[PDB]
Amino acid sequence: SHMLRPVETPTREIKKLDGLWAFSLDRENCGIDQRWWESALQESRAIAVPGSFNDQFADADIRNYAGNVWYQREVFIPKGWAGQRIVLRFDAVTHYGKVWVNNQEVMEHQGGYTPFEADVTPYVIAGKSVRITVCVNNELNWQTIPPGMVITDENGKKKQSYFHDFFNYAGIHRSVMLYTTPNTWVDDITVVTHVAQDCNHASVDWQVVANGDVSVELRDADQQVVATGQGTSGTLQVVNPHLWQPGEGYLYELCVTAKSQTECDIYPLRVGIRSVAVKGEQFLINHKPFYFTGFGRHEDADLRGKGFDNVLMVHDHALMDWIGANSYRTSHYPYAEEMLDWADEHGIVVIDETAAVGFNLSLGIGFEAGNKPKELYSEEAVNGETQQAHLQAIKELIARDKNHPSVVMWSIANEPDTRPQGAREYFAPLAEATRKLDPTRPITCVNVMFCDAHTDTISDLFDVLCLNRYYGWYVQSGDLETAEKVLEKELLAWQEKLHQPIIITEYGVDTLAGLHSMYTDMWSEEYQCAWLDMYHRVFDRVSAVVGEQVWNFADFATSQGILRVGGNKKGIFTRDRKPKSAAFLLQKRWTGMNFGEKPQQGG
Amino acid sequence: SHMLRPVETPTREIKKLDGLWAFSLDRENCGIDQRWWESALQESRAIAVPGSFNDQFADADIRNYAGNVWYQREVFIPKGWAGQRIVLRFDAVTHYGKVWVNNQEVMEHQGGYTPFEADVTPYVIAGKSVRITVCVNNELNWQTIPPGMVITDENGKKKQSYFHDFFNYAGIHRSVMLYTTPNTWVDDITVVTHVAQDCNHASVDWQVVANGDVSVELRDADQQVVATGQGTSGTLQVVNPHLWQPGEGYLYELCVTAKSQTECDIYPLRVGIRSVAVKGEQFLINHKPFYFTGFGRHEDADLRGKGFDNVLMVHDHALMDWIGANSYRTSHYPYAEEMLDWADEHGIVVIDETAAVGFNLSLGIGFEAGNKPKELYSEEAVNGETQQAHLQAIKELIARDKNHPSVVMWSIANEPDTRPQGAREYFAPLAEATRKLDPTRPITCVNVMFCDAHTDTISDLFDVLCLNRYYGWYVQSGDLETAEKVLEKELLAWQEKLHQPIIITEYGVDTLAGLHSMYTDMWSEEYQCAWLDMYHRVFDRVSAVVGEQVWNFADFATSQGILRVGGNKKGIFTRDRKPKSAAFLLQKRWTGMNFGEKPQQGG
Ligand SMILES: COc1cccc(NC(=S)N(CCO)Cc2cc3cc(C)c(C)cc3[nH]c2=O)c1
Ligand SMILES: COc1cccc(NC(=S)N(CCO)Cc2cc3cc(C)c(C)cc3[nH]c2=O)c1
Repeated sequence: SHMLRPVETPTREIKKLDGLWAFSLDRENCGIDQRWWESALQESRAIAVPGSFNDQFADADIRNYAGNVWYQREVFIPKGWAGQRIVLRFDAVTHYGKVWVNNQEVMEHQGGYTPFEADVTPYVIAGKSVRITVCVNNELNWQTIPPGMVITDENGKKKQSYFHDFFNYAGIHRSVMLYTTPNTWVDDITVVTHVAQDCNHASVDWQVVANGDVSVELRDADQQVVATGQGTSGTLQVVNPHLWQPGEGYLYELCVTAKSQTECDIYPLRVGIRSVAVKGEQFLINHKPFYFTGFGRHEDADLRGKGFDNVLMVHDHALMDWIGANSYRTSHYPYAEEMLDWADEHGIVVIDETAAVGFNLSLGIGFEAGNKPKELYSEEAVNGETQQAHLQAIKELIARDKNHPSVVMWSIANEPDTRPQGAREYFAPLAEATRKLDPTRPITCVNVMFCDAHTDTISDLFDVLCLNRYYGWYVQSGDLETAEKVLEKELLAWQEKLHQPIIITEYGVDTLAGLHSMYTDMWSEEYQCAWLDMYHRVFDRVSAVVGEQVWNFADFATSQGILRVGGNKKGIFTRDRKPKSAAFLLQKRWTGMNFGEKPQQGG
Repeated sequence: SHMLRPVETPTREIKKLDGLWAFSLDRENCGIDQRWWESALQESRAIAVPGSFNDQFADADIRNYAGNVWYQREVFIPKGWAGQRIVLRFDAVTHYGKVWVNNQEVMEHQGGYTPFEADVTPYVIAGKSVRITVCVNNELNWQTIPPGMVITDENGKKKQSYFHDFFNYAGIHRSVMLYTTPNTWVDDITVVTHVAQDCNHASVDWQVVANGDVSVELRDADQQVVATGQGTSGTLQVVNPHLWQPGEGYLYELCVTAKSQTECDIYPLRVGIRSVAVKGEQFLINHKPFYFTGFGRHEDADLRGKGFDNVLMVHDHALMDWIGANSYRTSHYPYAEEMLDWADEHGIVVIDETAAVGFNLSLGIGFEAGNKPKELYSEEAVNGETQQAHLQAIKELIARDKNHPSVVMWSIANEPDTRPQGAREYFAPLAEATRKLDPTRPITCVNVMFCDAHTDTISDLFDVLCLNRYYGWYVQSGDLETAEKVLEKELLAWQEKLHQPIIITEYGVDTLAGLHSMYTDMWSEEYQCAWLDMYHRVFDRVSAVVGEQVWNFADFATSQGILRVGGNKKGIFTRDRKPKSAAFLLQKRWTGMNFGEKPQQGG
């Protein structure tokens, strides 16, 4: 369906993020049968929203729980909301939600990183209290967007396994809200900026609408009406403009009016005049040779999970700004939109990514019981549904982020195994369909190191080359000397194979803060520094390398294992954001360069 | 008396350092009355020598023990030792030892950092076993060289307090040995190298001798006899030579022969042709403008105490060599001679220091019960004995180290309070007497920051200016900005006051390895780096500054207190010798310079 980011004019919101809700586990899965949502959850306790449920209670049994949990809370609908449109919206519900307003089932959602909403006017009465009950599921299976497998034990209980690193946080991770609309209402919008050698340029509106006529007006930074359009379906305004750029990120505001003889609906959609596409081995934003810096990130932090948080947000960006990141990627799931609004506002370049992670079964590291399906693409394991579920996941992200100028690229998935058979048959359609959803931006699929330049059957189908590489770490462990060869050899081997522009979307080594070594070896701070030094030395000797993003901005939490010391320790910063000695090395390189500019194959 | 470093030709040793001795505490102090040394200590256990007794057992009760402890062990005297001179030697016994060979009291010593020996021939029989019993005392009082105070509690037990930082380790910290001499024997030697504008030069022998005639011969590096002298009392040989220098440290060997008609005694005394003295604001070794780098060190390490250790020794020097130290100081006590032999051999410059530390009562940091004597120099507190005990401590160090070329300076004490009254009356005699013991080297007394350039009543009496300064740390805590002013202001204020050459013998900040901060504040690694940066920026803007030695090479152990987090954390390295991020900053500065060379008031 249609997603529009709420803002506040002929519409206003009660955020329900007001944190404390009633909470409970349903270890018997008797909750739907016993119709829990008709009265107050019993045996509950306070929980905060937004945040993951897992770590709020310091309890392993809750942390590793799998199945359904219940959220409940009450809330007076504002008196002024008349006969108006009342709309309940969740920015995310991690993995799956079902919603009961008093007794009315109003909503259902699968996907954990994108919004869903419903018109609730008929079971609500403005000026009165209404119960809100949410049922939340955190289970993953094969047609799910990260896939996974729930093993039920003989003894009654579930237990989740899956194929990615990062830990399976679940819950209401983002803002909920009740919001208000006129019965005339904008409900969809799309916008495209074309650029021309940097002198002048044009933007297209298209806009689905609740019944009404659209006056479309584009405003200055200073609110001077410099673009006007008529029509409820389409326009193009060719004004000679001020562009969205990386150092600075200028933005226009396109108000959107939908009219009836009774009503009016007014919408400001921030807009960045920017063009994105690839030319040969170059990446082009406003027809310029960019160079990417920054990291893969996660939504992870002590206590809250992947739960959204303003302070955290403000601090991390301060940190990225300081250290010279111009860009980052939404590692392995759609992030809360606020990050993107900030990126636009601040001109930060974003490779936007779907939750399609862990399609891979070789990854890995198993001393344990094998199964585990034999064929990756099978009706058993990655199947028809799964391509369809996956398709739907790509719609939504694009539905949400097409209008965010900061997004210069889409990412279809991260590290799928492309050595098994259906791997090109699975990936070709979605690659086509992606561009049929948005042809304004290039599209990639992020590449695991064992589908290497001679074995990977999928890369031509995409526009840019996104590599995750560990050459001294998982292989050649500890050996910078031979690691540098393999890496360059393999970067050159990609350059000729595909003659595409190359970005390393993951390069990094586990490092324990405070571990220091005169022998400069694995897990030491010094080693991280030497290893990043080297990867760097090597992108300076390759023309096709136009992007660099460090494995992890900060240490995050993982599934429990032998290869993870209390989590992934590959952060430049610790989880509480204290900088490892490598923050200061990246500091120099990233602020020493010219903005958006590769070195002189040296410096 | 006379000290000569054993080496092995007409003399040979059984080191008795063979570690495991029998050990016990004497909590009743009934040990001498009950004549423990007549039979095997009872209720004993194995202990290793050399090492401190305190930490070998992981026991707090033994670690904090005060009083007498007993060492005992047996050892066959070598058959070949005939009617020869048999000589028992201890390189150190920390604080005080008394020694019983079977029942014969052979020895007594107060001082913990210098050798003492005795002729044991008459109570020993070559080819047989003999008991060795040592009584060791670790108590400090006012006439002791570090001074201190033992409070006996009402309940029966002692408890030591004292006035220095470093922890009161005690025990047999260095090699013991039985050694052999002919009845003709060299027993004393002294040597002085004069240098002349770098073309040619002369060395004086003087030598006390067991009865016999001395042939004195100086050899090449390659054992070619290039200097010869006759006389059992004095010579000078003027040969045109190859000098002892800091980068490289060349050495000659002067054999020493003492003759009888029955016997011959042969002694090689390594000799470095080098001149040391001050000229104006310059420090001169072989008439050159030196610049000092390196640290204050301690004899401290996990498990062993201040006990000597070859591996430790080899590793630390590797570390100093790597990081650019050309020099160091024997912080607050005479070190094991092996360090000095190594320094000569490797050309490393050494400010040699006595155990005279803690003369100061203002230092400090007391929330607790005051007393504590009112007048520092009094018959109560630092008194006539104390100047005499102190005098004796200076003899011995000079007795031991006069022949070590690596020692370019003597240090009389460290951080005494010179604001109370007797402070110039106490210090003037020893300053005079020092030069009457060795006029070949300059002499200093190390200066605490609160006897500052306007208040310190003692500095003219010495040759070089040795300052310990903490300007952002103990005062101006955390404030590099104002700390830099005070420091420079106070360095200039010294330069004019005395127009002597200045060395900072202590500059450093407590730093926890692994503590990282974006705010670059106290106890963080980054702070240490900024603070050392700054002290440095400031010696580059002062002409009189010709020496820099970092507070601590590595973290050491201290007395328990509120200001010490498991010890002094001011090491560039942790106690297990892992480098803090500041090892790499000092690295650059120390190897970036020209050898022995201050920068161009810049670089
Ligand atoms: C199931 O969730 C978990 C749990 C714990 C660890 C991981 N590891 C992950 S995601 N990575 C991917 C790094 O981008 C490490 C990894 C690399 C790897 C490389 C090669 C060349 C081979 C042959 C096998 C490999 N196996 C691996 O596991 C995943
Ligand atoms: C008794 O054994 C201990 C136990 C614990 C700590 C110490 N501290 C020592 S030796 N230092 C000397 C540093 O070279 C720190 C120290 C500095 C200081 C400076 C000023 C200006 C004043 C007024 C008072 C001060 N007091 C101090 O204690 C000694």
